[PDB]
Amino acid sequence: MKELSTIQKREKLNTVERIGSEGPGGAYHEYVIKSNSMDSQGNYDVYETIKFQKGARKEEKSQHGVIDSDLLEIVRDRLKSFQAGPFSSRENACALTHVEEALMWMNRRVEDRIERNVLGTNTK
Amino acid sequence: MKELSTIQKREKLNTVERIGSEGPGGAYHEYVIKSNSMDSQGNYDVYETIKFQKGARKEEKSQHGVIDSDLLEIVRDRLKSFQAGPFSSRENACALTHVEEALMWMNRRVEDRIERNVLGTNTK
Amino acid sequence: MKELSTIQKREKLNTVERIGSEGPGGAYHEYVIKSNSMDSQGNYDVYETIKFQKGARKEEKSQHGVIDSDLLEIVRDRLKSFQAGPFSSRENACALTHVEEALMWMNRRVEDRIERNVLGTNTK
Amino acid sequence: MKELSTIQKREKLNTVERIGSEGPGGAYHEYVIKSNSMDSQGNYDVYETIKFQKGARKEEKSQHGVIDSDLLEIVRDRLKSFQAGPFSSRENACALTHVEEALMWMNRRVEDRIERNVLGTNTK
Amino acid sequence: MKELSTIQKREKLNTVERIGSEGPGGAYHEYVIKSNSMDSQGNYDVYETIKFQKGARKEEKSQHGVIDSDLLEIVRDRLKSFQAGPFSSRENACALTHVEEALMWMNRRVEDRIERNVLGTNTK
Amino acid sequence: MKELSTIQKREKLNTVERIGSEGPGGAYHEYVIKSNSMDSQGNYDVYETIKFQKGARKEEKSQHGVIDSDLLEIVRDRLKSFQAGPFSSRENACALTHVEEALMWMNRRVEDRIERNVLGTNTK
Ligand SMILES: Nc1nc(=O)c2ncn([C@@H]3O[C@@H]4COP(=O)(O)O[C@H]5[C@@H](O)[C@H](n6cnc7c(N)ncnc76)O[C@@H]5COP(=O)(O)O[C@@H]3[C@@H]4O)c2[nH]1
Ligand SMILES: Nc1nc(=O)c2ncn([C@@H]3O[C@@H]4COP(=O)(O)O[C@H]5[C@@H](O)[C@H](n6cnc7c(N)ncnc76)O[C@@H]5COP(=O)(O)O[C@@H]3[C@@H]4O)c2[nH]1
Ligand SMILES: Nc1nc(=O)c2ncn([C@@H]3O[C@@H]4COP(=O)(O)O[C@H]5[C@@H](O)[C@H](n6cnc7c(N)ncnc76)O[C@@H]5COP(=O)(O)O[C@@H]3[C@@H]4O)c2[nH]1
Ligand SMILES: Nc1nc(=O)c2ncn([C@@H]3O[C@@H]4COP(=O)(O)O[C@H]5[C@@H](O)[C@H](n6cnc7c(N)ncnc76)O[C@@H]5COP(=O)(O)O[C@@H]3[C@@H]4O)c2[nH]1
Ligand SMILES: Nc1nc(=O)c2ncn([C@@H]3O[C@@H]4COP(=O)(O)O[C@H]5[C@@H](O)[C@H](n6cnc7c(N)ncnc76)O[C@@H]5COP(=O)(O)O[C@@H]3[C@@H]4O)c2[nH]1
Ligand SMILES: Nc1nc(=O)c2ncn([C@@H]3O[C@@H]4COP(=O)(O)O[C@H]5[C@@H](O)[C@H](n6cnc7c(N)ncnc76)O[C@@H]5COP(=O)(O)O[C@@H]3[C@@H]4O)c2[nH]1
Repeated sequence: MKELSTIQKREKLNTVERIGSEGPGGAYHEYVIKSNSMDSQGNYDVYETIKFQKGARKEEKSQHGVIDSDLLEIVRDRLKSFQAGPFSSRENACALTHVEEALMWMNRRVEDRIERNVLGTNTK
Repeated sequence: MKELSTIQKREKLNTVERIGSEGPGGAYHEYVIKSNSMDSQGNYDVYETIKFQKGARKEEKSQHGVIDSDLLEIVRDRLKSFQAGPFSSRENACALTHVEEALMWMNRRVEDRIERNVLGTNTK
Repeated sequence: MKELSTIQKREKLNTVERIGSEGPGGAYHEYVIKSNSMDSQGNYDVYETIKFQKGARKEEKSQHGVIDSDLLEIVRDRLKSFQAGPFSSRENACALTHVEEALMWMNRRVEDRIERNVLGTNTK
Repeated sequence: MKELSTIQKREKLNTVERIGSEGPGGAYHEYVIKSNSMDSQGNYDVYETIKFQKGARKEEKSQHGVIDSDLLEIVRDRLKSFQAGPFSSRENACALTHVEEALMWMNRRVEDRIERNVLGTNTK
Repeated sequence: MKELSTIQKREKLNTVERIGSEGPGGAYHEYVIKSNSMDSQGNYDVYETIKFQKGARKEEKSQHGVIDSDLLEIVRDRLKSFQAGPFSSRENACALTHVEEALMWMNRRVEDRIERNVLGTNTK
Repeated sequence: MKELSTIQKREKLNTVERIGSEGPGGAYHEYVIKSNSMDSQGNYDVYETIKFQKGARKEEKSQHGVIDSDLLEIVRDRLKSFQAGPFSSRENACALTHVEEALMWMNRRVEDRIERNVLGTNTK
């Protein structure tokens, strides 16, 4: 189906699913994170929807939402916090460095698209 | 301020804020992503809350929520989609490799923790 | 020759040679590491053959042997040992991180091939 | 025990064990790779030993053996061959780049040591 | 135009400009660095030209000059100094690792071109 | 020794030399790059000085000059050109990616300092 195959294979808290159809650029713009667990009453402990910006912000017709950069900045902030606290680890430091370099490349993309004046249009 | 200082400085679609207080491990467990734009009535175009798992999933008193690798798996899937579509870029390729290596390091944490019998406990 | 061109060009303890013919996947499955030095009597100081698994382990026809992740795990263990000991270095630290990321990618390969039910088969 | 905890968790062909005790720098200098499979007589399908250089090469009393870059050069050559063949993969490319960068850092160590005149000597 | 589009966008000390014509390999071989500030007289605080080797050193007619690894070695030395000094930062440490790895890859290029017996020639 | 211990050891075209004294932050602010070869009168074929910014630009009293990121942007531009031309190489591609990531970390430093109000001051 549309349940994501993840790099983590054991002890997974949640599954992630694509919602809707492929949209601009070939990607999905809505996802659900839902728990692999249940309460005693049978509903999901976790059922969170994430909508991404689909179409440009400057247009009302567009689905306004989050961008990849926001999620990574959240994860970065939490990792910096965890490293400053009592349960730090070398794995956290390595993950954090990769998260920040991914963030830098995404920012490199936005800036390149500004220089070429293509930010916000459906063009390579 | 609780607004996060992000790597991206220009043309930001959204602002990210920590919500609540630092808790287990020294990290925040809820964040809000909100638009830098507003609608006619003056309401936000995007006002998205993300809640993270706080406390072990087995326990009912615990706040159940997402984990960081879910967010990165979403971003990873979207980057793979974009790279297969008409708007690919070398910047995407580098961001994607870093996102996957961050995911691989996070998995390494879970596996080390399983090996040491500390998964799900407040211990290094 | 079939001697391997190495990244280290100076003060090399040993030379490495490819042994045999290429086979499955375009690769060789036996190697010899021999010292660049001879003893008081003229015999080689070091002469190791390393045989790799050739064909699936589950088939009786196969040349059973080692796989690359085994060698890398040995090197990882030795580098971690050296870093915990009195002769640590930053060069060791950089090497160690790359060896671990190579292992993580080799394992990604294994997990992908299991997911697609192709592990142990001659299929891309 | 002396069994190494590896990054790979599923479908492991072999196990690696440390042999003996700590030597110079805090590392072990002999390892065994043995299959997780056995023949009819209960003998190992694979049992191979790798011995590392312990003590400087010139001193003749030293335990002469392989060095880590020899193993990494083998793995690098095999990965290059696989990438040229029909069973290539992106995981192979990422692993190969990391293996090569580990080799480049191992050479850098050697070159610094030659420069500081401390090669072959038990000195940081 | 002729001005380089740089990764740094705010508080830039200087501008970098391409000088002259496209040359061997498709690159430019003269660059100019000039301050974004000017003095009381209206003259530039900085106006520095860097010429690069265009053509082989052995031939007299060719423009003798610097090579890129020279510039990176200077930056590496300065970064090592700053890391030993009071104004170190994690950003400096990451930049330094990348500069050294870029240098090592430039050294791979030199070493390979030696081995294929093409160093100093206009050949792929 | 004010001469630089470089990563390339063979077939070097130029030598790089420290000029002047240790300065602010513990680093050198002038360097000379000189040809290993010779002009018939005996002057060096290449002899070029690069002076770095020492002290803040606004202060007239400072030594005005180039900054490290200027040199890396030149090298980046040359690497991108070479990769678009007939003499590309995989070594160039890796070198270029590392040069861009070093530049991004240097810009990450400038921004952090701006944020904390220390840019242009002698403080972390
Ligand atoms: N102002 C602003 N700041 C940003 O940081 C930013 N990041 C993305 N966007 C814009 O959001 C809108 C929603 O994206 P959509 O999926 O509809 O189209 C996207 C998507 O189909 C595709 N694409 C390819 N790679 C990526 C990528 N890495 N991130 C986002 N979109 C990508 O290429 C289209 C145009 O991208 P941008 O040209 O970045 O403009 C987008 C677009 O206007 C931004 N707008
Ligand atoms: N089954 C399962 N699979 C996972 O992948 C996973 N990841 C986290 N958890 C558990 O979720 C719960 C919520 O985390 P909390 O913040 O309360 O405590 C966490 C947090 O305070 C801190 N910590 C340090 N680094 C990290 C990190 N990278 N990710 C998460 N938590 C981290 O260290 C505590 C214990 O961590 P785990 O020992 O992984 O167990 C956690 C915990 O039981 C998981 N549980
Ligand atoms: N159980 C198990 N766990 C492992 O970790 C593992 N790693 C490899 N193998 C299997 O060993 C046997 C020996 O490899 P051979 O060279 O004949 O064929 C290999 C080889 O020709 C080629 N190949 C391509 N890339 C690689 C690679 N990175 N490592 C090994 N083989 C590779 O692709 C074939 C199939 O690979 P796998 O599909 O991984 O199955 C192999 C095969 O059955 C494993 N088997
Ligand atoms: N000629 C030559 N070329 C090489 O590439 C090379 N690599 C290692 N050696 C020498 O092999 C001998 C066996 O190592 P031992 O474990 O006894 O001591 C080692 C070991 O205890 C420790 N050490 C710390 N980090 C490393 C490391 N990365 N690799 C090897 N040894 C290391 O630090 C000691 C001295 O290292 P070198 O100073 O390189 O000399 C060694 C030593 O004489 C080499 N000799
Ligand atoms: N002795 C010596 N040691 C070095 O480290 C070195 N690095 C470069 N050179 C030689 O300098 C001269 C000036 O370069 P030019 O632009 O004219 O030609 C270059 C240039 O057009 C192109 N090229 C492609 N990638 C690169 C690259 N990464 N660095 C330099 N030149 C490159 O490919 C041509 C041949 O390169 P080399 O084959 O390395 O020989 C060069 C050449 O003789 C060197 N010479
Ligand atoms: N406007 C502006 N844009 C820039 O990109 C920039 N980069 C540097 N500078 C300023 O140039 C001046 C010359 O540097 P100096 O060596 O005297 O002091 C420097 C130097 O001694 C030390 N330092 C530590 N790490 C670095 C580094 N990576 N690059 C440069 N200097 C560094 O820390 C001091 C303060 O650095 P900044 O706080 O960036 O301010 C510098 C300084 O005012 C800049 N000014």
